[PDB]
Formats: sequence, C-alpha cells, structure tokens
Amino acid sequence: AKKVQAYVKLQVAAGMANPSPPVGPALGQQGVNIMEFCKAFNAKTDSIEKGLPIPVVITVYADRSFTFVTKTPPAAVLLKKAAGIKSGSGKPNKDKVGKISRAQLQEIAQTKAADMTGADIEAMTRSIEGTARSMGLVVED
Amino acid sequence: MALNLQDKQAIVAEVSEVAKGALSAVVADSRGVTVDKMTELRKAGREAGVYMRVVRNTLLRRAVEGTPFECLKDAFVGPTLIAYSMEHPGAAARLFKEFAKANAKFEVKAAAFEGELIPASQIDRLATLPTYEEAIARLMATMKEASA
Amino acid sequence: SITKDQIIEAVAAMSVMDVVELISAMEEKF
Repeated sequence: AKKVQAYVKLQVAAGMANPSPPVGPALGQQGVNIMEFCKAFNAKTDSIEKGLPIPVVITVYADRSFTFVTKTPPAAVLLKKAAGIKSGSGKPNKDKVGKISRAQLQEIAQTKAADMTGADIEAMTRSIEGTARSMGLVVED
Repeated sequence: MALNLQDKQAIVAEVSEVAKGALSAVVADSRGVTVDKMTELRKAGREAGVYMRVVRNTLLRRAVEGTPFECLKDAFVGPTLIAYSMEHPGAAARLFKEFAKANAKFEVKAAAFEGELIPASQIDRLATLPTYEEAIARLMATMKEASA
Repeated sequence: SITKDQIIEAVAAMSVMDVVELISAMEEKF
C-alpha cells in the first residue's frame, strides 16, 4: 500500500458474514460482490476468533471481483470487554464516573501493537491514558 | 517560534550528535508526506528507534551552525530544502541504502543526494556497508583459502 | 603458518577487536 483509492469501514461480525439490516447490501453494491465476503472473509475469520467488532477495507476497483483486507479493533472499546462498564457516563461528564484497571492498559493496549506510532511500547501506553481518561475515570495506580 | 534560549538547544543537542556520531546522508522532501515520516521512523526503528533523527533544519542558520564544528562539507548541502540524518551506534550502515531505495519509490527527490560525511566528500550510493559483520566474508575466506 | 593454531582462535574471539581489524584485511591482500 503506497496508494489509497477506496475505503469504508463499518465494523462487521465474524460468526456469520451475511448481514442485511445493519450492513448487508450497503457493504457491496458498486462493483463489489456480496457472494465473496462469505467465500473470502471467513477464510481469515476462524484462525483468530468470532463475534466481536471488525472494521475493514477491500480491494474493489471496477474489476468485478476483489481481495479482502483485515484491520484492528477500536481502542476505547477495549475498556468494555477489557475493563468494566460498557457505556461511559450515566451521570453526564459533569460528574467523573468511570473506573480503571492499571495492570491492563498496557497489555490490553499492546494487543493493538500493529497500529501505533510510539516506538516505546510504554509510549503506546501513554496514549491509552487520554484514551482512557475519556470521561475522567481515574486509574488505581 | 521561540527566542534564542531555544534556538540554542536545537544546536547544543544536534551538534553533539555530530561530535558523537557515525554516518551522514541527504535528502530534499518537497512533497514530504507523513506516510513518509511514519515509515522512516520504523526504519530508524529497525535502525534502533530514536538513535537516528532527520530534524528538518536546513536553515544554514541551524544545521550549519552545527557544521563549522565538524562536517564543513555541508556549507554546500544546506542551501534550499534539506533533511539532515545522523547516526549514533550502528554500522556506517543501511541508512545510506534505503534513502535511495525509498526516494527511488518516487518518495520525493533525494537532493540528487548531495551526499555527506564519513570520509569528507560527496555522492554515490554504497552498500560498502552492513556487509559489516560480514567478517564471515573473511570466515569463508579461511576454509576455502585453506582447502582450494 | 600453522593452520590449526590459526583456527582455534579463528572461530572464537571478541567483537570491537574485529570492528577495528577487517576494514583492513582487505588491504594487504585483494
């Protein structure tokens, strides 16, 4: 990749690649093939895990078929199934409501090693500070 | 910008890299994207991390203010846009190599690579380098010399 | 010279020893 051309990312799902009300048609309809994300995706699905958030880019020009790419999960979301609470407030952030796991934030961030600029993997942590002071939820460090 | 108290640090820091360095390259980043820096930082990355720089400064007034120190072969580089690269550890290395390979992927010009300092001179891409540790090319020069 | 007497040391030695050494083995011969 030394040249971007077309990319729309709308976090899909693994266990069955065959939506319809969420995405379905709207994921493939301008030279894209609905028949091949269940031939090709699931070929890169089961090696890892299934069910949870999947942003994604594909290689469709106007060339009929294509080839599918993978990505990475959102980072403040690894503070849901990778922290506690699943909203983020409840008392609008006029109140500092949330609550953290200091141990986590490094290895749970580190899981997103393949998409960050910090050389120091510790730096990749310091990013997650603000990503996790996104409400004003203090970490019991 | 900042006053002098800050134009001095960009000096005392950047010139103690020359005073305590290894190799020097060259490059003019007219069109220097950011996928540009992103990459070359992973390269500095492989090439240790943050052992490398490129601090755009070609204000003669800056990264020549570090030259009448060492490398006064650069009164001549410093004109126009430039991206100075210093080495601390590492072989007089590969730093050299990918700048040509990078910019030869379009990746903008390379100042024709006006070149620099290890010797005290000018241009020409060399891999006379990171063979370094290719002292094995003097290990194979053993048994093959002993046998043949 | 003695070839074994120059293999037992010529498989086991230090580092910067070599780094200021084989930028010059190239000189006497080649």
